Amino acid sequence: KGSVVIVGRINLSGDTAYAQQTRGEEGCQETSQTGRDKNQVEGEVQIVSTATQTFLATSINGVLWTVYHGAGTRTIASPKGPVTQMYTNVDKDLVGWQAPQGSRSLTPCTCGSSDLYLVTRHADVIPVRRRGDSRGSLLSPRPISYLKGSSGGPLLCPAGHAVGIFRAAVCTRGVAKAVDFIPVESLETTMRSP
Ligand SMILES: C=C[C@@H]1C[C@]1(NC(=O)[C@@H]1C[C@@H](Oc2ncc(OC)c3ccc(Cl)cc23)CN1C(=O)[C@@H](NC(=O)OC(C)(C)C)C(C)(C)C)C(=O)NS(=O)(=O)C1CC1
Ligand SMILES: [Zn+2]
Repeated sequence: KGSVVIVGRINLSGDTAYAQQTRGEEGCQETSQTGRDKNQVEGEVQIVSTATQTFLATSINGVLWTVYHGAGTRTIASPKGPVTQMYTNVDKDLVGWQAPQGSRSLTPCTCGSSDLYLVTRHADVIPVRRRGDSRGSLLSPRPISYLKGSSGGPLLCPAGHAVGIFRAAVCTRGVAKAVDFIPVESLETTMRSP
């Protein structure tokens, strides 16, 4: 198992949502085997990779969360060496490490908002109608190809709180009609329990 490596970040703190790439696909492999990543971290959302796949990770409650079908059991690279996971729920498809220094956590939502926004690896923010605990409809249906590489990113309410973590797409003939996410309350349950 190599280490998960941060190769970029998305910021959600300004008047503008943007991505910024931090590591080429050559420093990634090196960082991955040694698990030592000296690069400074910033942002609420990290763009991360394993050997051939890239996806997202989201900071909430001082934990950097992502999807299990992404990270696996893997450590994540840090300035001090490889970081072992603090939380791992396979049934939930959930992984988390302690948030790296410089990673600002999103606050978990308490609004009850039904209007949501998905953040893509492209710092695109996409309108979503919450239809259940862990589902939301896309106002604009997008092709599946469009959403690939964005799992582990946040679903946000209109006040920019975290409602949950994008996990799977509900897809019909190559089109994404809706999204399934891990509710932010399941993250909190995961945090409280041995
Ligand atoms: C289009 C972009 C979507 C968000 C995306 N995620 C996916 O591809 C997910 C992965 C897999 O689901 C799950 N795996 C493991 C689990 O635990 C170990 C799960 C435990 C509970 C549940 Cl919910 C799902 C789980 C299948 N899947 C689908 O989305 C599938 N959809 C799906 O399963 O939808 C339903 C849930 C509605 C059936 C399908 C392939 C058919 C779209 C992604 O981008 N990943 S990635 O490319 O970044 C690269 C790894 C990081
Ligand atoms: Zn909210």
